[PDB]
Amino acid sequence: FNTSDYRFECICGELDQIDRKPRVQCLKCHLWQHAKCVNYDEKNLKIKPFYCPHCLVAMEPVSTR
Ligand SMILES: [Zn+2]
Ligand SMILES: [Zn+2]
Repeated sequence: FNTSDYRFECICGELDQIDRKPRVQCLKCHLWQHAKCVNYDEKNLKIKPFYCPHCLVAMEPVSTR
């Protein structure tokens, strides 16, 4: 019974390590994406909250009745 499939990786499918490309660990859905793939940076990763683009859209209302 499929409720939530546990596939979590950055949408480019290259790496996930701040050595090469900075990465945000989207706490809201345990999704490991890149900062420079979600329009974010590692400098404020130290400070501010960080998510994958789908969680932004999901917090926003959907066009339906
Ligand atoms: Zn990426
Ligand atoms: Zn997310």
